[PDB]
Amino acid sequence: AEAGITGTWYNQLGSTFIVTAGADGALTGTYESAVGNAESRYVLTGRYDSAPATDGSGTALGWTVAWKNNYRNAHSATTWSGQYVGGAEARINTQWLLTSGTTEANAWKSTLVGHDTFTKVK
Amino acid sequence: AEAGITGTWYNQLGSTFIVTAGADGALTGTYESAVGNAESRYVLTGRYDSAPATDGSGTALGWTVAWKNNYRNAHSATTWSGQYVGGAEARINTQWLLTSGTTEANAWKSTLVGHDTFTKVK
Amino acid sequence: AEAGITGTWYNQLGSTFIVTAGADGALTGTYESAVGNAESRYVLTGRYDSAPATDGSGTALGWTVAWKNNYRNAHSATTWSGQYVGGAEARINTQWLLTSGTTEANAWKSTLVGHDTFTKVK
Amino acid sequence: AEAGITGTWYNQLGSTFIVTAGADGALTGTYESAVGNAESRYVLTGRYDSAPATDGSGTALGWTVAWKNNYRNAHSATTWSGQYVGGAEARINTQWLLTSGTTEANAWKSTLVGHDTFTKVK
Ligand SMILES: O=C(O)CCCC[C@@H]1SC[C@@H]2NC(=O)N[C@@H]21
Ligand SMILES: O=C(O)CCCC[C@@H]1SC[C@@H]2NC(=O)N[C@@H]21
Ligand SMILES: O=C(O)CCCC[C@@H]1SC[C@@H]2NC(=O)N[C@@H]21
Ligand SMILES: O=C(O)CCCC[C@@H]1SC[C@@H]2NC(=O)N[C@@H]21
Repeated sequence: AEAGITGTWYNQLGSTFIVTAGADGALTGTYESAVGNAESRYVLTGRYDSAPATDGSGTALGWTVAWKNNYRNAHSATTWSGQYVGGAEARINTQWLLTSGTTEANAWKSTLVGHDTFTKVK
Repeated sequence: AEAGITGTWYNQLGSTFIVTAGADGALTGTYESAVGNAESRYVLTGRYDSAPATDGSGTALGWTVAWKNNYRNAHSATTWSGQYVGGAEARINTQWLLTSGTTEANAWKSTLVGHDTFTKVK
Repeated sequence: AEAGITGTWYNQLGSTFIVTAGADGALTGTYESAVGNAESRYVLTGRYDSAPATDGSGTALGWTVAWKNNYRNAHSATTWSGQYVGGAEARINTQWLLTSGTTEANAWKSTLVGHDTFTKVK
Repeated sequence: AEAGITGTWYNQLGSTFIVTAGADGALTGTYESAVGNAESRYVLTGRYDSAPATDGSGTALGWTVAWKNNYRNAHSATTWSGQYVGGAEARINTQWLLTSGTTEANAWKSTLVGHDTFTKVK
């Protein structure tokens, strides 16, 4: 939790996310996707468990990125749900949902699901 | 987008979420779950597309809730990814990921997936 | 389980699925999608719990459809995971994963997730 | 497709799956889980695209396992949706949904989601 999360993280696609974990469970930062209809940095906000279990369990967390910034607007938003595992080789393992705004007829195909693993080393 | 999202919403489980959508894509509010290891209100933060398509597409959005408040700490976080559809009968259709902090051995079973539909009427 | 599952079911998109649940947990039948790159009937195969709990729990089941038949080949496959709830108003509630064959570069966006509810009445 | 899929595969949890891919898109075999409420082998059935794209795209496939055999009955079923990528280092990348039979009140938490990567080497 807290201290260990703040920083720059890289995932397997080459995306970068910089976050600051605040004392009372808030996560704020920017995300830069190495793939998709995206360019530059996007604002992200989220929450994490600031009083995790004192056993070897991970710290649960999640964040959202709406893919609109001053350069592009992909009319979609991605939410990452996962846990932070600290130690020598810290990582954040997540599963994500990317929903695009669609008309009612295409709603059935509006959401993509995947998984990303973030490390402090890339 | 914006104006239409702010308010109190209810989903099919009986949970309540009150949010304020700010001018530049931010969502802030509280969530009260009618089920699970939860009690009272939890803080939520998210993002939405503040410049959605002008055709009949929904507005993409997402938010996160870390299930820790002054009464309980379920060491888990839920992220809702979906879209807002306005009109006579406005609704927010979503899919969610609920991840619990686990030890590495139980990580494979750390995440639940489901779907919630929110209406302004309950 | 068994007897109660065999038949024709319809979901909210208007798709039809006809299945036969065999004595030892097998499900065989055809699926006709009302949406997507599909035409006519596709072969489906799956499994279900043929000795479900005797309390009011649902019967877990799942099936797969590869979207290739004599008319079309969408190079994708959908798997539905859910449970059968019997009674006056029987239904099968499911969540599904639709994966398309992609090149390694586009693998991150290869899978769609959604949910379908099947009834014996349409 | 076809020839390349038949065989024994191992995933990162240490589970084993042996399948035979038949000429017209059928997959039959057994699965042995290294984790969960499981013991020994379970029957699996599925489908795959037997006429995949001739570019470097993966072959889409999916299969289901109902966790009931002669030793145990976990009243749950798992469906794996993914694609087969052949070559020197062949693998099947998947995302899965594990649904447990529950009472209507607990249905919201009936499904787990995860991802498994299978190799011919373990
Ligand atoms: O195409 C879009 O809608 C915008 C870019 C989406 C990028 C995705 S979301 C999950 C995955 N992980 C990343 O770092 N990028 C992709
Ligand atoms: O059990 C927990 O970890 C805390 C409560 C979780 C409640 C869930 S998250 C999705 C679903 N929708 C709701 O409104 N509540 C449940
Ligand atoms: O587009 C394709 O790849 C083939 C058709 C896919 C139809 C989907 S799978 C889930 C959803 N439920 C249905 O009945 N049809 C759509
Ligand atoms: O606990 C159960 O219901 C039976 C065992 C479930 C094992 C799961 S399903 C996905 C994951 N991959 C595996 O090989 N095993 C676990």
